[PDB]
Amino acid sequence: SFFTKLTADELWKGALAETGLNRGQIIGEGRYGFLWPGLNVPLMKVQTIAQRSKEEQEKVEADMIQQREEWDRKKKMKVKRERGWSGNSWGGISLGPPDPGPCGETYEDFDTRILEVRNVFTMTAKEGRKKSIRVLVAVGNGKGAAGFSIGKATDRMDAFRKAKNRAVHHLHYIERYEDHTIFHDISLRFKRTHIKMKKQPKGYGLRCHRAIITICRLIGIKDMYAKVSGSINMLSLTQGLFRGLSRQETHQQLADKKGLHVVEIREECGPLPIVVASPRGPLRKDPEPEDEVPDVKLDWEDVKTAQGMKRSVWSNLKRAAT
Amino acid sequence: SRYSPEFKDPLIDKEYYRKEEKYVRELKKTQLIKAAPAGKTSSVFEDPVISKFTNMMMIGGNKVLARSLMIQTLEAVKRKQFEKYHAASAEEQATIERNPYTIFHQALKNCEPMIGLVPILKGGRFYQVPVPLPDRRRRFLAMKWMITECRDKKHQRTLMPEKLSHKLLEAFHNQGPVIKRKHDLHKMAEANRALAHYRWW
Amino acid sequence: HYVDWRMWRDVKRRKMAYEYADERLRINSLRKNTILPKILQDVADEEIAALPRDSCPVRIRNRCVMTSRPRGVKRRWRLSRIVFRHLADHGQLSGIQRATW
Amino acid sequence: PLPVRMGYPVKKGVPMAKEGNLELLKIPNFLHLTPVAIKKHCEALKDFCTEWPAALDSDEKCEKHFPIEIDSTDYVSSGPSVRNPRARVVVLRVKLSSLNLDDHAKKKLIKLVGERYCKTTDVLTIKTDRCPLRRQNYDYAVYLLTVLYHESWNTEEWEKSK
Amino acid sequence: EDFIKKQIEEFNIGKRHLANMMGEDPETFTQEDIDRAIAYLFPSGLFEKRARPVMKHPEQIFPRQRAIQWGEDGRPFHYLFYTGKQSYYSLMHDVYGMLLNLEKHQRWLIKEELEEMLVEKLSDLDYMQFIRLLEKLLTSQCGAAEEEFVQRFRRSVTLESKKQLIEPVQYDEQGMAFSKSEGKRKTAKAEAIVYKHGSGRIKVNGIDYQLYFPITQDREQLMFPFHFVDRLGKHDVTCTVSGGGRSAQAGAIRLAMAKALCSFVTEDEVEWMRQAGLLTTDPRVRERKKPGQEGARRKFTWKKR
Amino acid sequence: KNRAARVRVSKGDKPVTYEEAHAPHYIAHRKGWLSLHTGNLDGEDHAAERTVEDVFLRKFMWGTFPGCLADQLVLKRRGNQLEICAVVLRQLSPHKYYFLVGYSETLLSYFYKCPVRLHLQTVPSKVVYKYL
RNA sequence: GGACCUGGCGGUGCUUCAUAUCCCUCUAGAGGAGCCUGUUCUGUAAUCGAUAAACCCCGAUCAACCUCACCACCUCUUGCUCAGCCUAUAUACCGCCAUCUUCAGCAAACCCUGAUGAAGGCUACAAAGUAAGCGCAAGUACCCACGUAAAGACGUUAGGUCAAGGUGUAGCCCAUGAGGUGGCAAGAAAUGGGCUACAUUUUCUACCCCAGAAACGAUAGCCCUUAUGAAAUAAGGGUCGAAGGUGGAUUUAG
Ligand SMILES: [Mg+2]
Ligand SMILES: [Mg+2]
Ligand SMILES: [Mg+2]
Ligand SMILES: [Mg+2]
Ligand SMILES: [Mg+2]
Ligand SMILES: [Mg+2]
Ligand SMILES: [Mg+2]
Repeated sequence: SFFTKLTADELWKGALAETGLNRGQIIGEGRYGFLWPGLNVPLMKVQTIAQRSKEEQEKVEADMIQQREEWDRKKKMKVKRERGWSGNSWGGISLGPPDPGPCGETYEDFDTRILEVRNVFTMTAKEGRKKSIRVLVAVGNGKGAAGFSIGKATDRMDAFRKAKNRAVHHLHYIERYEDHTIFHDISLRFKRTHIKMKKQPKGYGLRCHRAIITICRLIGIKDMYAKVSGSINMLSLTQGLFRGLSRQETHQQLADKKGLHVVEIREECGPLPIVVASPRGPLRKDPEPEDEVPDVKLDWEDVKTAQGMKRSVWSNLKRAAT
Repeated sequence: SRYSPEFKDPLIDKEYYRKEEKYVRELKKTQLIKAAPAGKTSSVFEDPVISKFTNMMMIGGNKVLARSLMIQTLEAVKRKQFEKYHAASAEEQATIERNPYTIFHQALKNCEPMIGLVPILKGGRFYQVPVPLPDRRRRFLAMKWMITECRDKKHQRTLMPEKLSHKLLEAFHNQGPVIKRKHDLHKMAEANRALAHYRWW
Repeated sequence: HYVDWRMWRDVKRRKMAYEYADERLRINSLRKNTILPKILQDVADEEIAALPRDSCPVRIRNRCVMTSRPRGVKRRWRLSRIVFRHLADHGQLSGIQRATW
Repeated sequence: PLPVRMGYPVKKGVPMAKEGNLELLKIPNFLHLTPVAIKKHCEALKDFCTEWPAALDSDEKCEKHFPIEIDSTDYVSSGPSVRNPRARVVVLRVKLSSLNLDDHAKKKLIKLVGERYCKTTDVLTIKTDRCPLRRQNYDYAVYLLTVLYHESWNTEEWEKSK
Repeated sequence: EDFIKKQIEEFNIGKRHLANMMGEDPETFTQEDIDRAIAYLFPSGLFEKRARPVMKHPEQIFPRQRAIQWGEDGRPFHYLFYTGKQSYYSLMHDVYGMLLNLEKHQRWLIKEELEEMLVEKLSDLDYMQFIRLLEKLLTSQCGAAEEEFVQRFRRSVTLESKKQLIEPVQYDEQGMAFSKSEGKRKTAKAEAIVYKHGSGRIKVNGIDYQLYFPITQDREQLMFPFHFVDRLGKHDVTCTVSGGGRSAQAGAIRLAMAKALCSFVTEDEVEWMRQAGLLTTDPRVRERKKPGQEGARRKFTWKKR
Repeated sequence: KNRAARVRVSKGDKPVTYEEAHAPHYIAHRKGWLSLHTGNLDGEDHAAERTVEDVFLRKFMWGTFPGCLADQLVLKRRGNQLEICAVVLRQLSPHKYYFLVGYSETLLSYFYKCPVRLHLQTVPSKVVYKYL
């Protein structure tokens, strides 16, 4: 019947079952070919109750069908999701720059790349298991400034957006040799992750953990080696890395501490002593006491490498640029 | 109830209004007050105990009948007393009280049990522990027991008011089923002397 | 274009009743007496029996107009206690308000 | 022109504004029939209105002059049809003392007419519910009354067996 | 603020229009009249009076806020801004200062009202503290200014319902003082006519009370108020009764009788009567039956099993 | 959990109108009746007939005016009249609306033998009461 | 495997409370009898659904035919419908409910503590929380501000319902569609909830509360009318005149 029918929204709801269509048709459109002065025909005036020919109506129908098909095609169109580490993982994939502040204060210089996405569950009283998303996000702009965050929420997008904002608010500065490197070799134990980073020359690339690479890129660090030992909790790794980058002396700082001149002597260049950082003020006339055979509790792996005793097949592998 | 907590209960006895007290009066004046319920009356003749008894008797909320029955019992008692006294036998003023109300009161007094048994579980078994009853409870027991005796059914075709009257008479000089029951209860209590330490109050 | 087959059947029955009602009434009148002969009465009864079923007024069942359901149907509105309720709640029946009481 | 705000206020807000409320629409409204307007209308309609004579208040004078009281109603429902049966009915309340032409017929009329005729106030009250139209019903009632009166006046032979 | 101002003007205009429309011609006319007009010509008829159609001066309608606590170039106006809930804090400080001054020298608000006064949202504990402070101040023994300040918060109540309203005395046909009064009880209305003087009996609907009431309890009830007074047999009464059953009717009559007596009995006696509870309409009436239950409160059986 | 007309709190996003945002228990209290006719008074006749008509009319209106009804209609009757108050969006051209309206009036009139004269209420957006 | 976090549970400790609720206490009931009507199990060629609290005079504000879906027999095929289906999925759903609820919480959006772990965020002489929004409350109805209605969010239970209506998906489409005639329900039993008693506070008659008699109970049928209706389920009258002679463990309501 007619009274047994009902509104569309309800029907749609019924169809969907997400609780455990009228674009194409124009207000004058008909199955039968007809032409009314108000709609379908020109606005009022031709002014007569005309009807379409069979052929014309058929043509119209065909056109409509074509339009529908086109729409369907449009709907069913894959957009190219950039491949972050692994296709089907929220790895190095980029979110856009973090949304602007309350007063204004835009962050168009900054870029946001994800580091992990975990579906964290919690058993609550009446609700049962609550599927929350937890996301580790980093922020950086090049130029040495960067930070990170652990936004968590019931939705993914929400989590991302919180996280980006958090990152924007919590930034470290990371001093760099030139644009391209760490000032020196770092050895930091964070909780149970050990990270051994080595300073390298230009054209070495970033040969470190994928996350570590991404973070470096974000920072502005362009080329260096890093070994990640112990556990590999992502959060621990990230935080530890950040700490390491914060706590490395500049050459200027060193100079200040010691007097003296921080003079680098390259093998690439000649014997020529290049002075990097001299002290802003006085100069200590007593030279450093070169107490020979210096006690530095040094790593075994490095020693092995130097010697050639260890030869793992997964070490010097040809990889894609960074 | 449809009276608010603002509303307080009405003190009815009119000898109270025939003279801290002043303060109380003032307070009352300041406050609102409940209406006087039906049975509790201004009259000189009203006896509260008797009213209570009548209420107890009442079944199916048909009060008038109950009242009538109560009246009849009293009448019967009076008649009995007169028989004992006036024409038949000697005019023994001392041994025969004629006031039925007084007799009733005496009976009630007699019927009061100064100990009662509470059931208390311990280990996994039920013990009948003796307890000192408050006066109100005792009073209730008195009347209720009497009423149940009257009801019995072993007395059969006999009407109520007569039977009740008889019971009252029996009570008056320490006889009858109610008194026996009371005595039995007492005996039981005595038997469970030792279980007074099971009680925690 | 009625709600279901039952509804249609009911409608048909109603129509039949409307068609043959007067005659039925007459026959009942003829029957229901102590006045006048027995043979005549018998004949009348026979005639009534012969007359087709569904023209019978008692086979007319009440349903809701909207949903074809036989029970919970208020005869004031001719709709079911579900449909009626639905109507009421949105506020599409004048007068009908919830009994706060 | 009025800035009327019609609706229940939101927890920390205002009653809903004038320019898009269903509630206002729902209200049956008296924007027409402003007192002045009403007065004007009345003035306009002082024609159509022949004032009634000095037959006086208290209903005594009227009774003396006009006996009989017919009084039929008529209901004004909504919707496309106007056919309401209840409207057709008519009663005819007439005072028996005001009839003033009966001696023995007073004794007979009452006998004839059972549940009608109140004794506290001598009022015959025939009610006509038979025919469909109102006017015809009224006519019937009138006729009924007249015939009844005639019957009362014209005594029969069998009467004597009292 | 601009918007509000605009609305004010618009409101005024609307009012003027309304005035023009209605028979009351002047542009100056009261709020009550306006309300009446609105009722007449937008008759909602809804039970919620807030949901009814209204138009007023929008300074009554809108809930105002403390707009702009800092000017241009930051710098908040009031010195206790960074506390938050600043006004309350300021008030507290002032109170403290006053107390100190006093020391050197030698009913209450409700939370909602306080909030309204201030503008800021205020918790219960804070309110309590404030009250305590006020109390302390009061205790102190103060000058006039302090008293005035205190009064700003403290608001009166009006105490009602203590006396019984004494009816007239009236004389009809002959010189006889006769008091009319009326009582209801349990769907049973009464109307008693007590005559002062005229010693004897009570007529209920013409019939004498002895015949109208066969039962002793009802008789007692009828007697009651007179007995209480002490003026037992000194008044004749005619009493129209209607509705309900026996006992209820009797109760109603008693109530009415009491009321009548109030008319010409000493005020102290009236007070006593009131205290004793025979001048108050008992609002105990048969409870509505519910559609889940067998009776008004008794429910159908195995709810637990 | 009774859940008849009352629209459900999912988030703070759902824009809801005043009639739509009020539960059935408010009908006399904070709301009004949409339809208005004598039938449901007592004693009085022809309620059932009216109800069906009312049901039809709203549906018809919805069909005619697609995405051009902001809120539910108000049906009124005065003897032999059938007035309608539709709150419409300012979406389509006025000419089209005009064309529609007359047609509706004629068609409805011919159906029910009752002079209809509906009056529209142009409002640019749905008048939000709550963001539920 | 270790150590946490959140929950759930503990015949888990302390403290404080349930004012018809947990006990003692009250009052009237059920369980014993006959019926009335539901369920189960049985019977039948013959529905379906609900089926611990939260089913069991429940969907039904009603099954003689109808209703109706069920079963037997006999027909119909563009068929009331631009078909139809009370066919399968309530574990696809909307809609409309139950439930804890006789309760006060649930929340977006921020911020902080956890070396930035799952998480947590209480101290007014205040130690880090702030909050729109929904709920309680407040307003409303009814005989008031009391009471009772109504209201009661998020979730719980894949709780109830495809047979109220609508519909996703999957099927039947000379049949799981449609129409006709007849029929189908009766208890060896078990159990739930009613009614009525078992008598003297009673039974009958008057009167509707001062009376006079008596020393019950009222089905089951049996016949006979009456009402209804095409057709007998109800109502009355005669007749008969069961069991029962205050109910066990237990449990229901106020
Ligand atoms: Mg892949
Ligand atoms: Mg509920
Ligand atoms: Mg079928
Ligand atoms: Mg409720
Ligand atoms: Mg509330
Ligand atoms: Mg299930
Ligand atoms: Mg199921």
